[PDB]
Amino acid sequence: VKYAFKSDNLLVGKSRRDGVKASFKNTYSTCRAIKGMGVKRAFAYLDNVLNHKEIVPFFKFYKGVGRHSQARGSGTDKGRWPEKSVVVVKDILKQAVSNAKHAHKKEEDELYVISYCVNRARGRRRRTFRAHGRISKYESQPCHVELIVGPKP
Amino acid sequence: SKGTASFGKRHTRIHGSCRRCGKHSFHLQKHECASCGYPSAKMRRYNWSYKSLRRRTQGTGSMSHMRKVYRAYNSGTLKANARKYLAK
Amino acid sequence: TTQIEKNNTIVFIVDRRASKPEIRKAFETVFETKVARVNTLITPLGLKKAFIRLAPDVQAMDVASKMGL
Amino acid sequence: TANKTLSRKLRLAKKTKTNKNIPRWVIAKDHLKKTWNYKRHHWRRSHLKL
Amino acid sequence: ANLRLQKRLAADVLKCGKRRVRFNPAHEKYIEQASSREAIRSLIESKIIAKLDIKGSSRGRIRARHAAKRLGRHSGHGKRRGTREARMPSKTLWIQR
RNA sequence: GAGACCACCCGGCGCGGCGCUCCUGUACGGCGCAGAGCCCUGCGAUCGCCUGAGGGACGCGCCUGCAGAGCGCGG
RNA sequence: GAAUGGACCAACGAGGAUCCCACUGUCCCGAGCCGCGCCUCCGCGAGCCUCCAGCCUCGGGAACGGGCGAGGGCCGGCCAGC
RNA sequence: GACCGCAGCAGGACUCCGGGGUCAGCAGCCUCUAGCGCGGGAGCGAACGCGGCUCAGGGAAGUCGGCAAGCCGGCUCCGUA
RNA sequence: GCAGAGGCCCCGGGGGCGAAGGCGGCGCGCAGGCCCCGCCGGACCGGCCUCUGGUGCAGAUCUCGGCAGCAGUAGCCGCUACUCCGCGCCCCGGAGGACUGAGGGGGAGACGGGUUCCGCGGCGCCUGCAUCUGGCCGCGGGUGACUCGGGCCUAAGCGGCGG
RNA sequence: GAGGCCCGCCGCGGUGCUGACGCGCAGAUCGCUCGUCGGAGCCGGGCAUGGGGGCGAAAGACUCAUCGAACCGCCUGGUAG
RNA sequence: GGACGCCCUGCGGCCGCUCAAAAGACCUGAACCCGGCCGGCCGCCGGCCCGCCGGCCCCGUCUCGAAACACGGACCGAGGAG
Repeated sequence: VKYAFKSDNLLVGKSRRDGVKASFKNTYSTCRAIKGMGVKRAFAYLDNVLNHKEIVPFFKFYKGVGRHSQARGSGTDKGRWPEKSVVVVKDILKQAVSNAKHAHKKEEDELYVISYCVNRARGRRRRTFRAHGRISKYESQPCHVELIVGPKP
Repeated sequence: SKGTASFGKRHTRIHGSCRRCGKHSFHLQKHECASCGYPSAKMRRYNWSYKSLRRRTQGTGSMSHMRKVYRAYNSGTLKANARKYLAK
Repeated sequence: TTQIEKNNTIVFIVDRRASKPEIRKAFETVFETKVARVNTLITPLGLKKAFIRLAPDVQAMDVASKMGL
Repeated sequence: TANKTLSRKLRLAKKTKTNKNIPRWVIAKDHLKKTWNYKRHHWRRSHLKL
Repeated sequence: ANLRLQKRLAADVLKCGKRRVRFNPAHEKYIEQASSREAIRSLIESKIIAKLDIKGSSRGRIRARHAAKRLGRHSGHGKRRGTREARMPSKTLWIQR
């Protein structure tokens, strides 16, 4: 059982990726901001963060993240534009958008993102080298992105 | 310059492969094997290390001849022995 | 194979123990040919490789053809 | 090192030919499940004869 | 399209350093297909592969100041940064005399 | 005019021109019977004139040119 | 206090003192200006520590409390400094 | 540029060949040949740091102490207790 | 209460008509603890009597394994440096602008490493950002001597000798 | 043209800054500033000296990140009011 | 040891398939820790409909005496001593 969301006859399109090589913290925020958006609006919004026109609000992991003007509306002064995460979240959304529309024969407007669970995953552990004969670590933080488009909220 | 610089002036081969024991234990300057004991006829066995003795001894190799002759003693090597003792 | 055509040389892996003269007699007796000089390198992987330049009268291309090289 | 010894060269040579991966057909024949040699060395980290 | 292997071969053929070697950018394909000293040599005849000159520094300013120095133009006590004995050893003049 | 980020204050901005004013100190080049002298009409560090010149500007005044006020997001 | 060496200083000395001429932000008394870090972004990403919890005043207490008695303050969430 | 220090460790590794100009110089400073663009980039131009400059008038009054910085300097010629 | 041993479990104890184990919820017991239910799980497990012990853990700067907050934080500040265009990656080609500056970030050897060299293909790792790059990975190859060096001879030294 | 002469490059040392760094570039590095630089000089290879022993222009220094007695195994799961 | 079809520039995703089961790189899969969705405003003990009143210092340990500005203790699992 890999998929957290239980549809129980909700006519949804679900696409996921496992151990995507991005930061868990940055991807989590991109998915949370996307939640509730129209599928088309989400595509435009994610293109805008890549173009720096719109910011991704950092509602959870915000310490050390800079306040910007673009995040004034979202209710959090803090925000960041995560480019690598945006590519992955758009790609995962694209597979869900196609899968719901092919499987449930639903027009793109009806589909809206409804669920966003992202779980931290096991990562590589490259060693770092420090002073006084110390060997440290540069462990990665991959995540399992699961994004589900759906009929209505 | 006690550590790194001192380790950087190392480019020599104190130890070399042993003739008898094939290990990097043969001192090139002293001409003796740290583990093998070569050029001594007797081999270096010290009961201070149980583990060192276990790392190289009988049973740590093919034991070719001994195995073949031990097997024969549970077969016809003993009959050959009896024939020799009596006449030939 | 280009060497067989312009240097008259067939390159053969031979036993490491074999000396230059021994490979001269062996190549001559096994391939029924006349040899001029054998240069030998021990491959980094411990194999003696021989470069036998055949005597001018014989052509290596024919000798190679008999072997199949 | 360019001035090496045949006896030293011979022992170093075996190491070069021995540092090889498990033949894929061997993995299939014995059903290995552990396809990594673990006795494979690398010139950057491993010090042979040390 | 790494043309590095072609560049290294071209340097030995031309008998010059890789920096001097220049390639006609138009013939990218025929250089990519090149893979041998001989193939590069055919390209050298077509003039697609060429070397530049050593572009050594000019000596014109130097050979003008040297000529003016023969007229005693740039020799003065401010110009001298070394002792007379260094500039003219006294042993040298006595041995000559 | 305000600033680490933000916020603040202001907005069809700005770009680059033109005048004004200012900074430095008389632009390249051309001209001379300048020029110590040397030597052939050649050479020459320099000096005077065209020149308080030219070059520069983030301050002002103006448009003379391009432009410039999101059915972008939210209520 | 006299080869447990005494006295003695030419010449030396990254040796230890004192003063003068010179010189200077050492200072009066600080000011402006470069580069690079910092800060913000993109991509990477540890260490160390960690009973819990992290506002004060006084009192009592292993006599110097974050917690205990009595007051007096305090949405919560962060940044740059310190 | 691969050795040795746990590293793709401003760490340490012995030789050989050594151009031009300014110079007393194999010094410093630029260059020919030859190599080459190094554990990444963008912005902003806060404090504070880290290196670097300058500072009116005074000048060590600063400090445990002139620490640090500044002065001086090349060459020629006088003049040297 | 644990884990084994000897017995018993009135037609011969409980089990694929679901064992042990795990997760939540009752019930009983002063409590140590027990029991049952639902769900997962997938083959073993007990109650009483007698016997045995390597028999119950909040600590020991405990051992080992996992992993949190700090924290998207500290940091990636040596070697003057890149730019445009090509299809363009930090690779490559042209064009610029630099740099190491002949006690070289040059070209070579002794040593030490031991194939790293080369060509072709690729990126799964590694290249502490990236990569289409590479010293990385797969495959296939590569070190030719009468004159150079070893060998040779002796040096400091070291062994060997009737004993 | 003499000198265990002087200045000074590389080298060889390491004085200050009490500088940088101090979870370091680094279990000793880096920057200037230095001491020396024909000598009692420096450097590479071979060799010799071995643990209460060596070696020491002496500092109980040095003997492989250990030294007022190395390191590895063992006695040893030494003993502790 | 993964039929097919759907798409995807492609990756990969999606369905499903095989099998009793995905058991899918592996039996069971606890604690710590974390992400979604939902539900509250919250340490313990007592009374009550349940967020209000009342009471509560951090254990272990030496110690005459510890909440101590004494010491050990981030967290959890397994092992751990008459």
